[PDB]
Amino acid sequence: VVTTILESPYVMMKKNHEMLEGNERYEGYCVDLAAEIAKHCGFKYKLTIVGDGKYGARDADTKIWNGMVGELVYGKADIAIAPLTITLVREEVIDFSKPFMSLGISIMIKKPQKSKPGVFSFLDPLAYEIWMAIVFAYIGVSVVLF
Amino acid sequence: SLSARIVAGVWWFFTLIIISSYTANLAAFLTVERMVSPIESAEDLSKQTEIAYGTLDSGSTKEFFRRSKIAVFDKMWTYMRSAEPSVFVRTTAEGVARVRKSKGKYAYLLESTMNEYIEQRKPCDTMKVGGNLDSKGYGIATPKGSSLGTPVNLAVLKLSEQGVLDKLKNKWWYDKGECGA
Amino acid sequence: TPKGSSLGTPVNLAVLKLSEQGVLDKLKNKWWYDKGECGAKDSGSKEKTSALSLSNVAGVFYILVGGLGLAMLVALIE
Amino acid sequence: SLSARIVAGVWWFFTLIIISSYTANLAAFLTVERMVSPIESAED
Amino acid sequence: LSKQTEIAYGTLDSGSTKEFFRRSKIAVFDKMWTYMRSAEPSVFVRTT
Amino acid sequence: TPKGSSLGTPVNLAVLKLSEQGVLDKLKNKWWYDKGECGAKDSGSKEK
Ligand SMILES: C=C(C)[C@H]1CN[C@H](C(=O)O)[C@H]1CC(=O)O
Ligand SMILES: C=C(C)[C@H]1CN[C@H](C(=O)O)[C@H]1CC(=O)O
Repeated sequence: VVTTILESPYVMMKKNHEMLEGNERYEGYCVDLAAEIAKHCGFKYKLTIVGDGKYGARDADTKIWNGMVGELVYGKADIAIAPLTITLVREEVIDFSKPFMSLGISIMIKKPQKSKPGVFSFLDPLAYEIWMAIVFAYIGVSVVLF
Repeated sequence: SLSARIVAGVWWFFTLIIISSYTANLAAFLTVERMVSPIESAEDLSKQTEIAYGTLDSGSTKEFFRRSKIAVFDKMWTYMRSAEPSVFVRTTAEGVARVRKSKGKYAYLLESTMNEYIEQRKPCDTMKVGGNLDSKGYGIATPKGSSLGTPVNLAVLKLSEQGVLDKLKNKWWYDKGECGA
Repeated sequence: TPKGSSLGTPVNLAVLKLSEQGVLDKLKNKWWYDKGECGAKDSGSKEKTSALSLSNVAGVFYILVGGLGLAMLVALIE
Repeated sequence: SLSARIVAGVWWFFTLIIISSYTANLAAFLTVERMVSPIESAED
Repeated sequence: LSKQTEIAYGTLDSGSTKEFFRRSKIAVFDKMWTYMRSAEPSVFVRTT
Repeated sequence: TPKGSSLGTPVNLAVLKLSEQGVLDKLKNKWWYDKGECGAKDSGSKEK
C-alpha cells in the first residue's frame, strides 16, 4: 500500500477518472515514480490518498503523528511516495530513502514584463559608478575650463 | 591658447566615447533581450523593506525561518512575524494568488520545485528569482525497520543514475508546461 | 559507515541536525567563498547586470585626466 | 575660403563615418556577449 | 505552439491530419491532440 | 524486393507503419544530427 497526497504535478486526477478504476486513475510525477519503484523492487501496489490530506506533523498535546507519516508508523500504509520533505523530526520516526529530488527554499515574485519600464534601468545601462565618475569629470573639466 | 583646445578636444573625445558606448550597449540591450528583475537576492529582499513577503502557515519552510540561526533569515523572520494583514497562507495556491493580485506588493517564499511548477503554468506571470536559500530533499518514506526501505532505496539510486528521475522531471515540469521556455 | 554498524544511524541524525540549524551552509561558505582569494564570489551572481562595467570606461577617464594634466602643463607654459 | 571649407567638409564626413563605424562595431561586440554561449551546454 | 495556450490552433474536420494527431503516440502530438480534443469553441474547420 | 517475392507487400506495410510512428524521423535524427561533430547552425559565425 503506497499512500500519497494530491498535488500538481505530483498526483493528478485524469479527466476520465470517473470511468477509470484503481491505480490507473492517478497521473503524476509521483505516480510514474511509484511505477518505477514497483518495477524495480517487484511488488504490486495500491495507490491511496492520505486520509488527513496532510504530509506529516506531531500534535503538540497528544504527540500523535498526522498525515502520511502517521499512515506509515501506525500501519495504514506500507510506503510513502509523495513530495515529502526530509526533516529531523520525521526521520527520527520513520526511515527515509536517499533523496530522489533536490529542492530549496526559494523566492517567487511577479514578473514585471513590458508595462513596467524601470526608468532608472534605462537611465543606467552604464553603472552608477560610471555616473559618479562622469559627474566628477564634468565638474573637474569645468574647473579646468574656468 | 592651445591649452583650451587640448581641454576641449580631449573632453570631446571623452564624451564622444561615452555616448558611443551608451549607444552601442543600448543597442545590445535592445537586441539581446535580457531578463529584467526588481530583486536580486533574498538578502537584498531583507535589506529592502519596500516589498512584503510571506510563507505558508503550517510547513517546514516556516519551521526553517523560525529555528534558523542565520542572520538575514532572522531579520526576515522578524519582519514576517509582526506584519498585518497576516502574511501567512493556508494553501500555496492561495499565497501565489496573493502574489498575482498584488502587482508587486507581495513576494512568496516556497519550495523551489512548487515555485518552478507554478512558473511553468498559465498565465506564467510569476518567476523564481535568486538562488536557493537552503538545501533539502524529498525522499520515499518507509516505516522504521520495515523490509522495503533498503531495496526501494537502491531502486532510487539506480533511477537517479540511469537518468529516469531526471527524464521524468523534465516530463512533468517543463514538457507539460503551459508557457514557453 | 559499514553495513550493520551502530554509528551510521545516529551520525545520520547528526547530519540532519546540523543541516537544519544551518551548520553545513556556514561551513561551505567558510571554506569556499570566505577564504576565497579571488573574492567577489556572490558578486558574480547578485551583481551580474551584464550592461557596462566601469572598468572599461576607466581608461578613457584616465586619458581624460592625463589630457587635463597636459592641459595644466600647457597652461603653465603659456 | 573654399579650399579650407571643402577640407573641413571632407574631414567632417571622414570622422563621421569613423565614429559611426566605432559605434556600430562596439554595438555588435556587445550584442555578441549576451548571446548564450554554445560551449556552455554540455550537449554542444 | 504546443507549449503555449495563448494562440489557439486547429485542423480540418476529417482527413489524414486529424487522424495523424489522433493516432500519434508522440508527446508533442499527443498533447496537441488533447488540447484540440477538449477545446471550446470547437477548433475544427470543415474546409481549407 | 525481387519482383514476385512473398516479402514485397508486408515490407511495404512495414515501411508505412514505420513512417507513421515517426521511427524514421527519430532514427534519422540519431544517425545524422545526433552524431554530428559541429553543433547545429550557429557554430560558423564565431561572433565576428
Ligand atoms: C508543498 C507542501 C505544502 C509541502 C511539501 N513538502 C513540505 C513538507 O514536507 O511539509 C511542504 C512545503 C513546505 O513545508 O514549505
Ligand atoms: C484537404 C483534405 C481534407 C485532405 C487532403 N489530403 C488529406 C487526406 O486525403 O486525408 C486531407 C488533408 C488533411 O487531413 O488535413
